[PDB]
Amino acid sequence: MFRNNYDGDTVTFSPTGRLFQVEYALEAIKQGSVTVGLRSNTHAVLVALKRNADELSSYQKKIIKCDEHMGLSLAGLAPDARVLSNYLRQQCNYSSLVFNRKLAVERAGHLLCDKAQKNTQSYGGRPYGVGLLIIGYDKSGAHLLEFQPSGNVTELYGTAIGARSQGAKTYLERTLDTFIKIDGNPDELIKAGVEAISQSLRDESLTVDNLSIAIVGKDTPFTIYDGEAVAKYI
Amino acid sequence: YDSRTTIFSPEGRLYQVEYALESISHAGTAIGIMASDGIVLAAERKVTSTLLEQDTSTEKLYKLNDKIAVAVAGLTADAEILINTARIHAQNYLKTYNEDIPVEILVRRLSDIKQGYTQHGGLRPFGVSFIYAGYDDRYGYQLYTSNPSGNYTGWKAISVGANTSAAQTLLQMDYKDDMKVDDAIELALKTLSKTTDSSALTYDRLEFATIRKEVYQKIFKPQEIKDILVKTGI
Amino acid sequence: MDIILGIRVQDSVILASSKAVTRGISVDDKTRQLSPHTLMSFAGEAGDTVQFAEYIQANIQLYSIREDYELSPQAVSSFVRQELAKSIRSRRPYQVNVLIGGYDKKKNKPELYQIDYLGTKVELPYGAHGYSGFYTFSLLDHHYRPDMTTEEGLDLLKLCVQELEKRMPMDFKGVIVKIVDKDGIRQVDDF
Amino acid sequence: MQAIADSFSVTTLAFRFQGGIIVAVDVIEINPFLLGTMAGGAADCQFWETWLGSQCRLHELREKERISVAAASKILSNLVYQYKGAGLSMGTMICGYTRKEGPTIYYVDSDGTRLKGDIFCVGSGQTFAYGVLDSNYKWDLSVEDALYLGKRSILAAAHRVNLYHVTEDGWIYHGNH
Amino acid sequence: AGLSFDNYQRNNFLAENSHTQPKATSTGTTIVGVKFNNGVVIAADAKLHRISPKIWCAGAGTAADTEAVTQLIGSNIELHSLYTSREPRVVSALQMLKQHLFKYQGHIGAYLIVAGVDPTGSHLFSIHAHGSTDVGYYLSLGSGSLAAMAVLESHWKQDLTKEEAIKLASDAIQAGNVDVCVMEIGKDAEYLRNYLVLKESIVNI
Amino acid sequence: GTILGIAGEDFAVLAVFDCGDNIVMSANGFAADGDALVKRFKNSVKWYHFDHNDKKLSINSAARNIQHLLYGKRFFPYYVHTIIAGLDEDGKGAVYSFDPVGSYEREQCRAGGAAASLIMPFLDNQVYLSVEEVIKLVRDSFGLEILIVTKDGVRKEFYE
Amino acid sequence: MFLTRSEYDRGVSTFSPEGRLFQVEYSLEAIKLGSTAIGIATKEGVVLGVEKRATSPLLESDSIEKIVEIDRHIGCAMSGLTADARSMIEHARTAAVTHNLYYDEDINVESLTQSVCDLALRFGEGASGEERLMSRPFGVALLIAGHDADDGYQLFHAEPSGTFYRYNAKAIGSGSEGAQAELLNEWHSSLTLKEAELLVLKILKQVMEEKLDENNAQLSCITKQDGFKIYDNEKTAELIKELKEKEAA
Amino acid sequence: NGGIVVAMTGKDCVAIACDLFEKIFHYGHVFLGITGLATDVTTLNEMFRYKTNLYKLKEERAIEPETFTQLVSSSLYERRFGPYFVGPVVAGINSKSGKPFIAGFDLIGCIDEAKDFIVSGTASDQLFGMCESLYEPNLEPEDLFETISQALLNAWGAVVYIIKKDEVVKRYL
Amino acid sequence: PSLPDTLRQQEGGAVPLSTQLNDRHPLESTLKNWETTQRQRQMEQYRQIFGIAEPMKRTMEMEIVNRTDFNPLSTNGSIHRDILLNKECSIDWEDVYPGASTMVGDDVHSKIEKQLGI
Amino acid sequence: YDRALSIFSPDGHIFQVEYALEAVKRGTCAVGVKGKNCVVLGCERRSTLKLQDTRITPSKVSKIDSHVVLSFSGLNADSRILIEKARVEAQSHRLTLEDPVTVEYLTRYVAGVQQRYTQSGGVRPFGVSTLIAGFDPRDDEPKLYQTEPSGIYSSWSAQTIGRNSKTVREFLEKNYDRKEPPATVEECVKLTVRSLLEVVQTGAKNIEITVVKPDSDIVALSSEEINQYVTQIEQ
Repeated sequence: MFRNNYDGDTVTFSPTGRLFQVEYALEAIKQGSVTVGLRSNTHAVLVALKRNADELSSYQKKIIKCDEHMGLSLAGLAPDARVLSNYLRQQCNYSSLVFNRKLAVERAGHLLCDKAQKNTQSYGGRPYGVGLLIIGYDKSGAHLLEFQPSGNVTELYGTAIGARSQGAKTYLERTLDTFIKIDGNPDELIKAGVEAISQSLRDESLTVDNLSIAIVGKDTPFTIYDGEAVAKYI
Repeated sequence: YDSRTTIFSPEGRLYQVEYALESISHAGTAIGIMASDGIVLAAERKVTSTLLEQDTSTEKLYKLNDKIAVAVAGLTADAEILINTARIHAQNYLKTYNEDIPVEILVRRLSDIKQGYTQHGGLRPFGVSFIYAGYDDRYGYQLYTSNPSGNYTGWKAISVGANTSAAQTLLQMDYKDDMKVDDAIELALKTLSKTTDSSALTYDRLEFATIRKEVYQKIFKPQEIKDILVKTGI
Repeated sequence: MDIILGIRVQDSVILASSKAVTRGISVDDKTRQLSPHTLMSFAGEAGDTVQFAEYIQANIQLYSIREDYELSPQAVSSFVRQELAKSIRSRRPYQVNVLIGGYDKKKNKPELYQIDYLGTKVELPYGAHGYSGFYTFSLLDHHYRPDMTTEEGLDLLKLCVQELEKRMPMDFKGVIVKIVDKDGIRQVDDF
Repeated sequence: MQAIADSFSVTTLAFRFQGGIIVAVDVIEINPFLLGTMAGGAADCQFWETWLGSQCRLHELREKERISVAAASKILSNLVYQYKGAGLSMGTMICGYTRKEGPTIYYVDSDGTRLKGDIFCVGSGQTFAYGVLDSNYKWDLSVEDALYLGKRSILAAAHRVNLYHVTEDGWIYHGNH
Repeated sequence: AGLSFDNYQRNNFLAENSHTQPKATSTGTTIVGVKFNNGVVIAADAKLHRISPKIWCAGAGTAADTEAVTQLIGSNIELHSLYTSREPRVVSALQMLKQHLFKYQGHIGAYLIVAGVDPTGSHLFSIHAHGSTDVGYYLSLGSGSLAAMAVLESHWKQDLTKEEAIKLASDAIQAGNVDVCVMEIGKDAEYLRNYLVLKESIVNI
Repeated sequence: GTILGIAGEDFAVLAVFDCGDNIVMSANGFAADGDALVKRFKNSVKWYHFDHNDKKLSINSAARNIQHLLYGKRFFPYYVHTIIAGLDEDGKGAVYSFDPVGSYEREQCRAGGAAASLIMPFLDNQVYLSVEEVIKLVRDSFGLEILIVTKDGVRKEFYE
Repeated sequence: MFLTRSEYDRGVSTFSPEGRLFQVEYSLEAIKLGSTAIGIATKEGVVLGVEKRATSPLLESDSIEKIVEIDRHIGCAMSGLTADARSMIEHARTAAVTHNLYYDEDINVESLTQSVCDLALRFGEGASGEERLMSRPFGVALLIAGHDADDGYQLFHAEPSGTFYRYNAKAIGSGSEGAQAELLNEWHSSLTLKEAELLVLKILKQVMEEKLDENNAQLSCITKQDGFKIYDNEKTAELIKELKEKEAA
Repeated sequence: NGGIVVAMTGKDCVAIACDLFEKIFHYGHVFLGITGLATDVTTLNEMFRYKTNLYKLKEERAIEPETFTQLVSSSLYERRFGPYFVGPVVAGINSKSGKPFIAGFDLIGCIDEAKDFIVSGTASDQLFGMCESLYEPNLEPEDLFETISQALLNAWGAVVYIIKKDEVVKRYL
Repeated sequence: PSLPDTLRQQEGGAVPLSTQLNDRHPLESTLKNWETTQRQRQMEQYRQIFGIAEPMKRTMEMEIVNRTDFNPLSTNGSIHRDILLNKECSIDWEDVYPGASTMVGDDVHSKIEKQLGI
Repeated sequence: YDRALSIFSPDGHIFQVEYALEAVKRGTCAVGVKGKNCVVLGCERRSTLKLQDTRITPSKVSKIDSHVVLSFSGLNADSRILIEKARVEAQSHRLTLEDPVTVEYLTRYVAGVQQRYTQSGGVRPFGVSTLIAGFDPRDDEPKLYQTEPSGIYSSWSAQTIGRNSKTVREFLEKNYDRKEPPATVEECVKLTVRSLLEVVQTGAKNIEITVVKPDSDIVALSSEEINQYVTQIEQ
């Protein structure tokens, strides 16, 4: 009721101090498909459930690589996912070329966060409606950043975002004491992620096509598995 | 659908421009008659009082150029700027082509200026309408009217402003093609006397000008208007 | 060589210009029809002059279409002068000379104007540019008379070109001739 | 707002005849129908080849129609005129055949001066080719007669080769003889 | 807008093509300004340009350039005085002239002496082309500057009265007609000029 | 300095930067201009992969791109001779060369620099070739770095 | 708990509860008003046809712009507000020719579709960080068909949402419901181009408003040799006659 | 081009003459003579016709000679870096006061507030000296015409405007 | 096309050609944008002295004034723009001489298209 | 969903452009008919008040170039400006390119101008639908196009716009044999006059006819009374 009078734009607080137009953007993630990321000191893994428009269509690209050392997975709005992914890839290229330096994941997270924030104050623009998981390995060690459209970037051992993400997140909370200790086995880490995502499925169980996995770590540059390559993990 | 000039109403008509057309209907009646040997402009001065300078106070008739003049009905403030631009354009044409601007080209330019104001949201429509009168070698004496809507038409004899309908009917009843200027003067005075809301139409209530005979045009000082009014028996 | 000649006579304006000279060519140029009763002959720097002439043609055709009425040769000449001055404001002057011949058809008189490279226009009974100037003037100053008919003007132009072809050490290429009358623009056959 | 703050935060021969146009070179394929021939440095020609081809392709796609030789020639003329005095080394011949204008040849000078013509020659040996062609060339000679005339003139210029032939269907074969 | 540059190329082409460009006028040889006990006196060999009723200026170099820039900045100072509702002071004129002549980088060939009296006191300055400036009790500009400056230095003394100031200024100009303006604190500025038929036709109006 | 390039049956040798996609190029002349061109070309290659789903380049596409890079300054050109070594779409070894104005040509072998006038005939007076004898031929022609490109990838080595 | 008007429908900048961005949702509703367009890819080619949807018999149906060429190897049909389709097609053609100029290779269909979608994405921030160019999303959805030496025959549906899907067979515009439902039943990997044409004609006949005729429907196909080529009225009439003979009885 | 223009004043009358394409123009009772490039004199004629027409329309009054002098000076200072190749000369009589007025300019706009006579253009010094030897103050209009015509003849074809306050006589020599 | 529109821009037409424009009075390149350069330098000075906020406010005010002041019939300059620049009581030649196409490119709609970037 | 151009209606319509089209229908009728080798443009001119200056006004069908003609319907003020932009484009094309404007190119440019003014909410779209007809240069195939405030354009054998479009278009649909269009110029003019008389209550004085012919030939008829007599007597 009264919310209807104050959620017209992201430039107006409600009498309770809430900023509804960005809470809606954060709720936009729930429309997207579930994606899962988990971390170990030697490798970091992403698992994403791809959605297809119809049985005659090819699946969406849930996972994007920005550099040989870092990649990301995203859920939410496609028009905003495109913008943020392109911006992060451009900044990785800028860091690698102009500074001869690999973009540190910690720096990249805040550099993307600063772009995300500006949209939540100026009129005309709207908050990005996409939450994406930056994943990479750098000099400081493995990394996994859950970026939210409110401009919040947080270091997580593992997380899940998208529709029905609560089951995967609860499984990750229940097995954090375990999946961190894998520390060297990529196959077992990807397997653990695969159980984690499997908790989030109501229908359309995992298949060689709808499932997609990525991994990066000490020895492995960011590599994406799909098709027959992921048949062993299902 | 009338708060901004850029909305077509469901009926498909611009309320903000029809309101402007209504505005000029409140201004003092301007009238122009075309004769075989010249044109005559008359206008009933709107704002008047014993203290106002009746001489050197040309409120209705303006000189755009030698062999061209305009009687303006509506907001004189807009009339001043439009007439300034008209003078500048006429002198630009003279400077470029070394020939006095044909009146139709001037009328077309001013009508396009007035229309452009009806089309951009940041500009309200001009609240004036002109009775152009001038002489040029292409068609000799000719007389045009132009509305806030930016359209114009050529008229043998037309009245603009307050109580336009009665004056137009009288002109239609009395006009003849083969008149002389010395008769168009009497016709214009008679029509204004029959159209005025005042009881007498004194010499100070009236403003007058004529283009005749290479072509002289005289904007009448109050003395000759006073003489002429009694000359025709008003 | 680039030479343009113009003679204003009782009923016509005879504009003539030498054919374009270029390696291995066969086929007019140095002339642009601005309207049914006025045409603009030009000479001078290659590229720049033709680019200016086409722009002037475009403007005059735009005016003709806009009003459905023909711009007078006096007005056309004034506009060409004004545009040439505008063009030369920003850049180095480029060698160009223009002869705007036309029949006004409102005063019913033939008028001819020459515009130099600096944008100065002079109404003329006759004119020339380039190597034609010195020799032709020596003849036109004696033979020209405004009462001569168009045929007499053509005879005088033929004499002028006959004189130039002797003065020019090169085997001269001849000149095209165009006439503008009350009946419109025309091109001659024997030149 | 914040955007404001962020800014402050920190020899060739060509002639036209009844059977089309013969192009003899000691050649540029703008289109299956448009046949250019560019003299000058290897850099300018190889770049403005692609640029003019792109322009003509855009025109063809937008208009769904054949681009006239006059239109392409004036496009190139305007382009090189904007660079007049900048140091372009061009001498260019744009030849093509289209029903709207038949066979036509346009030559573009380095300064942008565009000329129509029935015959054109360029190179060191242009004079001999022109002097042998002008003695026998005429509009109503046959396609085989045209090719023989091109052979004689160009082989004479070489003595003192690819022979393109462009028609309504476009340039038909390289004509390497 | 402003000074155009619309025919620089054409004028250069005319100059190389032997079309002699008409020469711009110059404002004479010498200028001298002398500060004295109760005000300042400015003299010139051309005119003494007025910036403000009690702020006057003498211009060396091109006559048009000085008559334009001094006139423009007098217009600026009149607007400023009206704006602040108080008398304008010579330091403002100096600053405005400095910035203006620096903006055009000396292409405006104006060499100026600015003298006046104001609520702060009497002032005397010199402005060269391209903005350089200096201050002093006595000054001289122009071709004949050296002899006039020598006369000033050999005769100038502290507390000399108006008559001596006028005498010294006129003598220095002579050593370089003569017009001098003398301004006193609290009194009107005193301008002292030159102190030392085949056929007939009728046309309409 | 001087640079030399050789094109073989299934390999190429350039006597330098590796830009990926089996593309190795070098520029000789004003060192600053050459280094700037190298950086810009690498940036262009990465942007190519970025916009075009990481599709591998071809020596011809890279050559055209570098032609556009060079010709973008036709009227104030970089004063550097540039050459490329790699494999073409047909699997043949391929070498392309460039000049300040942006020329465009393919060559089986070319040398660019002051010593080209001597190196070019020194090879020609005694020069199919397998991978090792192209190296020995370069050694006879000639510290100095050699980058050899083959279907299996790019290998970098250093010699005299 | 009182019924009140809801403002989230207006403006592309407004999220509603649950994060549904409607102005782009309503943009895809304008697609349904457009004429039906069908596309069917196969191992030996891709064929796409369109309902011409002539407003009146006086309109010259032979001069309607439903299918357009972008390059010798790429073509695309369109539906919806053709005013925006012209701008999208102009951008696509410019991008294709620019790529051919800069890289001396045919533009990959995926790259061209990405460029067109990036243009469609401009009602907000662009893919390359470009400032917004238009106040509203395109009311046009066009499917792009082409061939590349690596990907082969492929078909993409480019939406005004800034997203595309590689479709084996896709129908857009009016009657997308039944057309797509029948495509799911009909399409198979062994669908040769000869029967792909007849299948497209069958779909259009099943879903068109009036009797299928060569002057109210047209076809186009992509091939390595032929390239993008619209079928002549005689050719489409022959195909329609073959359909009538074969699918009847 | 470059014909010499000479202006001269008597009692309640001024006379302006030029060598002889007309080089003397009038914008009411104020006469402007322009010696220099043909293109620049034509351009100045057009420009000042434009400016004075606008002035008359806005003021309902013809521009007085001194106001016109200031106008031409300020219009010539524009293009300070591109100056016209012209030495103009203005002559006229104030409608209200009747005082004769003549002034000359440099190409940039410096005004020579002459009291007796003005010359400009090629051979400036010769005709200047001839006028100095020939001129006398407060001449009658016909004597003024004779003096100015004699000055021109000593330096054919020429046009001289003999200007009263209310009527102007234009004569060809 | 990529080529410039030689007609709608007027100014002599195709002549002058672009390459020929590269020969100017030395003071041309400076005064052509003097006001913008001086304001940029002043804004940088404020950014250094008064922090990022002061330039932000100063430029936001000017942008709001410029965006909402559209008057195609005149170029006299908005009254408030003078106050914001502290030009309310000063003159310069750019104000005294503000500085003509008759048939193309002069009408109001060209200015509307320019303003709205439409 | 009709207060701005930028808002889609829930059913996919942009109601503002539809209101602009409704504004088009407010203008007087204008009809065009393609002959086999000629094109006829007809216009219903308003019954002039007895004091209008007939000698100079009005003429509704205006030529954009030597070979192209642009009739219209809707706001006259907007039309006078769209026509001027079309003329400027025609001359600019004749300048930059050698060939005159293709009729299709000119109508596409006009449609772009109309579309461009629809792209932002700050401008009223041109409430006029032009009816461009003519022949391609050095060609003999008649061409006719219509443009709309939405920016849409289409080619028509015979089309009508403006007031009472339905009555005229219905008449044309049942009387124009597209399989064999009228051949003789006067036959096409008779068909056009018949189409207008179905809506124009007044005699020929209210009908304006202009015939465009190949090779840049245009003539505005002033003798339709003869054609009107034949149609009326036959009726």
